[PDB]
Amino acid sequence: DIKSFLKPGEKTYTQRCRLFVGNLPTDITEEDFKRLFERYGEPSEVFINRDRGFGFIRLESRTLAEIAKAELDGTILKSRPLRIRFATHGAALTVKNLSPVVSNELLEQAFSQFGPVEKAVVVVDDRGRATGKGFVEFAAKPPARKALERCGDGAFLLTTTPRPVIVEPMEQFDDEDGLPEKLMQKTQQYHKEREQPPRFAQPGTFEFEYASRWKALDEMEKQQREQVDRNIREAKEKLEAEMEAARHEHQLMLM
Amino acid sequence: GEKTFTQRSRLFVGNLPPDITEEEMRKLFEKYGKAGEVFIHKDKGFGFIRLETRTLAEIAKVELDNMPLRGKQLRVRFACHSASLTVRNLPQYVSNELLEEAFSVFGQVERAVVIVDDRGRPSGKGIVEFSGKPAARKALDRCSEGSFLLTTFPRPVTVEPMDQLDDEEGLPEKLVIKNQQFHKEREQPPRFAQPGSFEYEYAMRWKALIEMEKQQQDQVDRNIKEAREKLEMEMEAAR
Repeated sequence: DIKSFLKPGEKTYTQRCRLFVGNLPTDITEEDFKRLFERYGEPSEVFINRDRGFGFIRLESRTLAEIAKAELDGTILKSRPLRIRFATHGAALTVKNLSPVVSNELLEQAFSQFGPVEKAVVVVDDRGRATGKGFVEFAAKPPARKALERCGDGAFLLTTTPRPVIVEPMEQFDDEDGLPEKLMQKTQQYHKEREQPPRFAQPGTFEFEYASRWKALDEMEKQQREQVDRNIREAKEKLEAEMEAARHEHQLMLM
Repeated sequence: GEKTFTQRSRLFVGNLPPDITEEEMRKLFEKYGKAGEVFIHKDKGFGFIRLETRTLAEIAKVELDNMPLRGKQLRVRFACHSASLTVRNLPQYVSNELLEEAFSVFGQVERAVVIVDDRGRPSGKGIVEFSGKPAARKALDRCSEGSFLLTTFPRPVTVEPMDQLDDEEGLPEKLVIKNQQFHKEREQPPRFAQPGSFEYEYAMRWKALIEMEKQQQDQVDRNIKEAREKLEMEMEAAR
């Protein structure tokens, strides 16, 4: 028997345990595919597209999936290196405008009204203070869509203070494979752009004069965005004062 | 085999007893094969240890996290890559290798990646991971003081320290500051504000302010895009 490596409170066989496996031999059988991952315990999902040379496998815990990926990624099968990556999460949402009293557990509890939640996290900075952002990953897409639609139409509240949660699909980006040089076409535009090597703009040159103008443009964008942040703080301060006055008004109307 | 003792097998060990030693740290991780560099931040209550492989670090982390040690409950996590930088305003034709080559002038680059969106299109952002903090500090100082150009196009890149956010452990209930304001805030459960109520009005006005921020930021995007397209024209005509 193999260890599960489940972490405290971790749900089993979640989408975070799902691995994409590419560049498989066309001779790949479902039994041989299972065999490759046998050391990582029982899988709950096993899919293989023999002709397309790819498959999916779901392991019990995030740790077993990290181990399987670390150990098997790049392994040579019938002269080809295997490509193993975590499967893109199909039901992940980003949450914004969270109160600092919202914990991972409260966010999970709140979002479970929409359907089963695999995980919910309140994001904290290096100091361990709430950023106001978080994420919610559902077991399936219909609950994620329900949470997206309902939180967009209505005002979903997690606390006494009617601070509404902002819900958006989680942005997915690859910071793993990126843009390899070998897959970049050596066109004339590539050549014109790659002609000059990485360098610091030389004082007294046309490059330096223009790079200083680009620095100026970056500085104008920073100023303008900070000016919007300022307008928003003034408006938020105004809204808070108006609502405290409106709270007193609402309460004083009642017998 | 893969390169061993990389930053991918480096663990953070927090809430250490004040009398912890480098040999005690090694003894704690002895079951998890050979250990490389051990570094303890004195009187801070935290330290680092490099294990040989990612498998060994994954196992040690799950098995040793929350372990009681002399009254303390240890916290074992994958260490945040300290010597990592975010690079913004990347020009076209920047490959991961060119990014590595570019930043290799400041010191030893462990890895560099050009971030691609969910459809493989470059985001204009990249990550540069150095082996040590002095090399990352050099890149930060030099790229702010000078104009660092990765390609022919004279638009310098912006290099910032990587924002280190704990999106793994986040804010557990046990760590939230408990006080009267906290209990007051938790008296109303998660719910949708009901149309007609004071809370619905307040929350809808709060959404309108969020929508105003969004509109104003989209206006700055449009102004800057226009400013950039004008500068590109002036630069091409002055060549």
